[PDB]
Amino acid sequence: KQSVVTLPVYLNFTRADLIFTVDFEIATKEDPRSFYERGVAVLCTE
Repeated sequence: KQSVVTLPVYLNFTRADLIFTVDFEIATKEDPRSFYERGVAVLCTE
């Protein structure tokens, strides 16, 4: 019920279908700005 990086989850590689969102913990020296710029996401099928 109750930094941090949020990543979309897509069903296939084309990223045309969004299922749900996942919040991940970022490492010490990494950058959420870079993570958002690089288009990091989660795919269900590949």
